[PDB]
Amino acid sequence: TSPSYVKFFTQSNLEKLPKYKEKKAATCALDYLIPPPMPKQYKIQELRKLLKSLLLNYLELIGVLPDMYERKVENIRTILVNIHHLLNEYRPHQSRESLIMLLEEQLEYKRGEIREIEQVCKQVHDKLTSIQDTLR
Amino acid sequence: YYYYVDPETTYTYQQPNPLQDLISVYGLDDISRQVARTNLDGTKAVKLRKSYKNQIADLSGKFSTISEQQWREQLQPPNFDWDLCSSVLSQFERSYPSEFANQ
Amino acid sequence: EDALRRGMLAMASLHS
Amino acid sequence: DRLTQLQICLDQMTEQFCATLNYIDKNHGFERLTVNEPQMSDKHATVVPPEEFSNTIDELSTDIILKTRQINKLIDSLPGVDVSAEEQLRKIDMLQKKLVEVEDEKIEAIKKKEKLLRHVDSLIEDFVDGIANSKK
Amino acid sequence: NPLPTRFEVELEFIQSLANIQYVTYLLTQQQIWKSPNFKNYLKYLEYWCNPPYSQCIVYPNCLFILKLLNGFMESXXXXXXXXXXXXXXXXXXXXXXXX
Repeated sequence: TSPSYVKFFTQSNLEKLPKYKEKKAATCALDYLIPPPMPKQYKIQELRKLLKSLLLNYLELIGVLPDMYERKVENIRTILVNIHHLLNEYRPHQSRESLIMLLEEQLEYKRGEIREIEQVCKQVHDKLTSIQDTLR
Repeated sequence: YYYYVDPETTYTYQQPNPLQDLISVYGLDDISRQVARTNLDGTKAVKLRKSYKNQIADLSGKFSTISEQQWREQLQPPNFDWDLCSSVLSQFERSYPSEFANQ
Repeated sequence: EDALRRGMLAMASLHS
Repeated sequence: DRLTQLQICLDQMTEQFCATLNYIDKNHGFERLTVNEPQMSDKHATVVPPEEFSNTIDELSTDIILKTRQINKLIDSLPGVDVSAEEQLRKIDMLQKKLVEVEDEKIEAIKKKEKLLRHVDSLIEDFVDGIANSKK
Repeated sequence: NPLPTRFEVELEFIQSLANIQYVTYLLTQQQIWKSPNFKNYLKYLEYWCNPPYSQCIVYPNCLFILKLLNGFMESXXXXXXXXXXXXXXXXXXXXXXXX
């Protein structure tokens, strides 16, 4: 259903709201009308390493099979998790980079429009001059 | 690198190594010579009945192939009375019973 | 419709 | 794009880690030991010849290497990341300034082109007045 | 979890407007439209579209759908019937873009 606060939104309370704002600026339904407050190089050098280790574990997992394999698969799990950590470090950085790209594109577009109209105007002027050079 | 030969131990090849002729390792070659489909000479070592007819053939009489585990589930010496049993079996009259084959 | 009954809309619209 | 390719390549690395062992753990061959190799009952054994099995081992062993080289090419093809963020923020601000300036320049160019178009218009009404005062 | 807060209650309620069937259930009523209370509440819930209240909005649709309904209550069954077909055309594309 709908929240209970809706029962405090009558036209009379809306008529009493401005003076309650001016009075409170200097507990009730009019407080229900007031909105609530707001609550209170890099990793690329390691990724390679991790990658190189992953294969090295896979070989082990191949070379075991016996009941020893279990122990090995544990280590493998840890490696994969590490990979995920570094990618987490790539989540916000790439976002900012994307913003950069967008802005640059905007700049280029801006100049392109003007350039188009410019060349058109030039052509027009030349054409008229030609006609002039044929009469006198 | 990390997790690279970290369990420093000689996890040797499994002691019952299948790379070895395990039949010859565990000495199961004699029973193999006894129960295999092919004899050591070369002829077919089959001709074994699907039932235990050879061992009832070691006995004598007609034996049509027709409990024990339940006894194994619930396992000291039983009782017996000699005079009462001898008095019980002392009754069999010489008259023939009903119809049952002597096959 | 599950996040409302499992969140706070059910209880907030039920205690009154 | 650049962030998704890493996750795709990783999931492919795991799917190859499993699929590479799946074929060998299901289809393989026996060994002659010292007497014979093939058993009389080969209904559920589906023994494959050692040629296609060896070639399959080579292919499954090659695909992981190809995908790994693709991972190396991708981590080397990613844009230049930095350990700090003041560079990125600075770039963003600069791009904003360039956007404002190029917008203003666009405005000026549009104005000038408008003026020229007004002039050549003026010429055209001159001609129209000419022929109008002429033929009739 | 402990007792809720009016901020989270109003937040989850305005975020519930992203669902199409829920808005359909809210509009196909007969009691909440007799008195000018639910309309003034929906018009009151327009503070989430402005910062810093917009920093907690997870679904961008619920806000704009709210502005549509507040845009429609100013000026019965038929129009209420009219909106969901169109929004239905819009949904799946975004769903494709999400995951």
